[PDB]
Amino acid sequence: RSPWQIQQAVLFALFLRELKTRLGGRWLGVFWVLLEPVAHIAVMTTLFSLAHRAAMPSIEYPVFLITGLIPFFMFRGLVTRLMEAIDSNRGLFAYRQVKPIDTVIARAMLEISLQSIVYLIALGTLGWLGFHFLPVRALELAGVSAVLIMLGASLGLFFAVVTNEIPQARAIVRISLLPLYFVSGVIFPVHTIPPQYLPLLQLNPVLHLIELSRASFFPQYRVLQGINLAYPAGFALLSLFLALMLYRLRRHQLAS
Amino acid sequence: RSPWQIQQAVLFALFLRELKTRLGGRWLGVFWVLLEPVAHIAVMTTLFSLAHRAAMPSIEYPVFLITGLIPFFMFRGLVTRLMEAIDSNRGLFAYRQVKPIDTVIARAMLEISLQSIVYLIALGTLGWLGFHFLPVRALELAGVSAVLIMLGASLGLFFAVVTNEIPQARAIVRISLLPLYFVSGVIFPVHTIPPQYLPLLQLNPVLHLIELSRASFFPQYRVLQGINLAYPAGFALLSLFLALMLYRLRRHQLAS
Amino acid sequence: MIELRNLTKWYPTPHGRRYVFRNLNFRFPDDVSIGLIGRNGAGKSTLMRLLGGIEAPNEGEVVTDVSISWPVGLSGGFQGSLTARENVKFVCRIYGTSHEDMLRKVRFVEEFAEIGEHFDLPMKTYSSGMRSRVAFGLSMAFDFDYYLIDEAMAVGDAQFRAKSRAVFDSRVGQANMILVSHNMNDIKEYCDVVVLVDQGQATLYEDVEAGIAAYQGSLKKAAAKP
Amino acid sequence: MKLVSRLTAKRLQWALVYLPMLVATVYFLVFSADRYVSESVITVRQSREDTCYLQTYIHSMGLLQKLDQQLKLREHFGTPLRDPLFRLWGGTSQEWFLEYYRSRVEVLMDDICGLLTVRVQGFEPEFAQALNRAILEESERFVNELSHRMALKSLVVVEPPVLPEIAEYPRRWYNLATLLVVCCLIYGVVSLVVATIRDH
Amino acid sequence: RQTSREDTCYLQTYIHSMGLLQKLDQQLKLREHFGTPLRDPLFRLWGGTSQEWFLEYYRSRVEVLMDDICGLLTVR
Amino acid sequence: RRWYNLATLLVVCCLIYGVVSLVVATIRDHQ
Amino acid sequence: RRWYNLATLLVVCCLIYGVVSLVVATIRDH
Repeated sequence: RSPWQIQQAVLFALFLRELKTRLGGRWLGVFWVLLEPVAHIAVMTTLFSLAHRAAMPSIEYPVFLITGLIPFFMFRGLVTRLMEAIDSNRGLFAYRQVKPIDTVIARAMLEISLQSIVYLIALGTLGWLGFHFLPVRALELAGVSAVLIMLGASLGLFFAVVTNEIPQARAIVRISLLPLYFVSGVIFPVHTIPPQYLPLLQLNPVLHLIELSRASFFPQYRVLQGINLAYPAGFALLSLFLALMLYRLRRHQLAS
Repeated sequence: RSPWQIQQAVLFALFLRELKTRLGGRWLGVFWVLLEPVAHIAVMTTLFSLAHRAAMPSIEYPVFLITGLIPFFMFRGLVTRLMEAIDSNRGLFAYRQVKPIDTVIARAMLEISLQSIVYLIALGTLGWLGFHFLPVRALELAGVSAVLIMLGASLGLFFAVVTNEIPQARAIVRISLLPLYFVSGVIFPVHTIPPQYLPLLQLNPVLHLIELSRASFFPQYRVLQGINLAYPAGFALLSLFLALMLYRLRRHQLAS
Repeated sequence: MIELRNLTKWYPTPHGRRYVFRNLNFRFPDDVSIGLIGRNGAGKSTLMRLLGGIEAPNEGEVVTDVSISWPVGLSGGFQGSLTARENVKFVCRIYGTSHEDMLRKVRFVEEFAEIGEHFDLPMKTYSSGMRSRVAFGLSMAFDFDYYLIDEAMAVGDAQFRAKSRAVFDSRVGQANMILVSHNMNDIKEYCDVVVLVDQGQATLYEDVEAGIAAYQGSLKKAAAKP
Repeated sequence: MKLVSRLTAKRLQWALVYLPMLVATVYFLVFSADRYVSESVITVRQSREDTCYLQTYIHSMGLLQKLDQQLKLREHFGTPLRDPLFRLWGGTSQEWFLEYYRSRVEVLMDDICGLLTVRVQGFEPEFAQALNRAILEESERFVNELSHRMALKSLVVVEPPVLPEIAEYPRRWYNLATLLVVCCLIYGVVSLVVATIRDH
Repeated sequence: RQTSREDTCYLQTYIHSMGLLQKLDQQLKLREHFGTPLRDPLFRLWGGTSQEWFLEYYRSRVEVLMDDICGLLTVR
Repeated sequence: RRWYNLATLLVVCCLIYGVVSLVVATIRDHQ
Repeated sequence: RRWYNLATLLVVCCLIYGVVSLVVATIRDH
């Protein structure tokens, strides 16, 4: 019994366990996880169409909004479901050959698969409406998406390990995520905000990731200065190292 | 042993019981619940100060923002904590003379008292900074606040009774609350949005309540047409009657 | 006086409603000890819960003019995150008991429990025996007209069981008891009348021996069925 | 903590509901003094800067000294000896006189028209109308002098000051009702908080 | 119209002004007319009422609505 | 920029090795 | 600014010390 084999078996078990819980009992979760993006699409199209037309006459609103909204939804889902993974299956650690990290990575892969399915469905329904869906540079987009996924999973694991035995922290990080919806500039193009507050907004790694994903997805998309991938990449690597180290230090204390 | 005395005793027990859970065990929940409004105040003042100056040169941003934001916080808190009241104390129904309605109204009164404390603290710290805090017409403001409180409690009770044995509905009403933050026009004055989408936005009762509260709070505040109190008052009365009727019909099944 | 008027209780199952009681009307004898006996799954525990107010009947009602206690030793009504002192205080507020009375109630529960510093620690760290002890103390804290037991004499260690038996012996003559036990020696010793529950119907026997014989005959008839 | 449980109910009831209302009713129904109001609505035309200067000038100190020289505001406002709160006590400082005057005249301006409305309070209706008229005349002279000092423009009076018949600001019943609401809310919150601290 | 918005909003303010009310009361005797219905005690002008109450009654009886997208004053 | 690049690459390689070693140890902890 | 620079250096030294302390606690775990 190699450790990889039992790890894969428990991951598949834990994975389908998270699936059953997250998806509806009547096989209906696809309905709401497809309804969440379209409502935001409708309200932002009915609220900011002419503003985007005044912004730039080059890229239409639906595809530009989807290509930033779906990665942000994946990031927020990764953080939220990852930080609550350990304090949701406390009765599961009674059996041996299981660890909290198995639960957190099962939730991570479930969220990744669900959001990938939603992204593919949105791209298909966008191409069915005569829009532009094919990425011009797909490899850079894949790399940016991988970096964003790693950053989100790392932040979720860090919040899961750090905020054990204090649920109240999980209460406040949600209110830290609401302004991040508007700070990241996913809805409106960042080219319109004046530079007077740009240097404070360049410290958001997801902002850099979203602009780089849009640049790699669209042909002839202008990226402003200081949107290098180096800063979010280093942020993700450092946070992942810190979270893995903190989990390794507080290993036996985590499972109880 | 008249029913009123035992009802009052169990209400006080549930209220302090909720107060223990909602507030921190170290008596520190007040810190976070006072951090929630100030973060929104900071981001909206750093994001829309000049827009408000271009809107009207008569009322300064902080007081105008607080006087609409805190009632909206009371409304959303009433709805959210009222819809989760019954499916949080299933064991406590084992004792006789408990009932679910006592739990929901204990949570309602706890939320009302806490948000009243927050409102008084905000008004005090606003008057300590040289702003205007004294309401010109306090009776109309009190009536509007009472109507808003009744509407919020009624909606919360309706969602508690209706969405029993289906948690998933509780997942979606929250995502309905997020656009309501911007639809209600609490942040920015509604006088700026063009009339082309006004009637569809006149169906929100909390919008009417917020504008009427601002009109009764400020001297010489211009209220636009079709912001009568009759529509939200009738909405609140009808919803309260419907929720009470539905709870009376489904009484023993809710206890379980 | 305890009466079950049109009591109809069922369990929701995928194959339909698993009826436990159908139009059950029955009057308990007054100021006597009752032994509720019956087969496994006949409905003793759910009838006891209906009497104690844990579960409401689907149809009909229970009319009583005397205090009926919860299942003694039941730890399901507690909060894991709340300590025992605040738990018994909350239960005191449930029945509207005065401050001085609550104080002694708290002191009496603390002294009977014999737990110690963990009395200021919550039930999520408690074990089964600790929960049984605190539940037993909170049960004796109030002077009930009727006390309900479902195999609560086998909980705890030998010393705790002896203390509970001595306390209940001191209690005998001051309050009534409904006992659900598979040991008929306890029924003979502690119960004056017998109520047999079978097929959703309750039969009253003023003689304990007659009810025990009837239940044994019912068991023999059930075992003889092919 | 010994006195914390000693507040009981009746002491809190008395000291938070009935005594404040006793003193409020006694002051309003006996000690209060009527304050008539004269209302005018003016604008400046040949221009939001100009009415901005006017709005600053109405509450200025030089205008207050000019009006005190003209109509003797300090002598007039000290007459109601019955009211101790809204009278101008003799021998008070200049800064308190300015604050009292700024409280007595309220200046308002709509943003969508630029109309500037003024409401002047006085203990005699004729004095209130005279004070409003003097304010308007001094404002007109001020804008004309400001135009002339650079080396044209005149005030437009949409609504001239009225002569009030009855006073309107010392509303006693509405104040008592809002005091009822505020007192009940303050009772409810402080009683809930004293209950939870006493239970601890 | 000349030969803008400022003049018509001046009219909007002036319709409810007290000087116009005095001129109209001199011209048409509004106090005498508005006190005739005796069977209705809620929407009648009681005799011997203050000038401020008369102004409030007149402002209630005359309704002025402004259409900003057209700049049109509707007087009812 | 030889020294800046060398220091940055050294730090990045150290972090990558730490992450890889910790992941390997976590995988190994299944006996 | 001697005191501001000293405070900033103290903060960054404390953060660096914390980081190496947790790292050296991790590696020392066998």
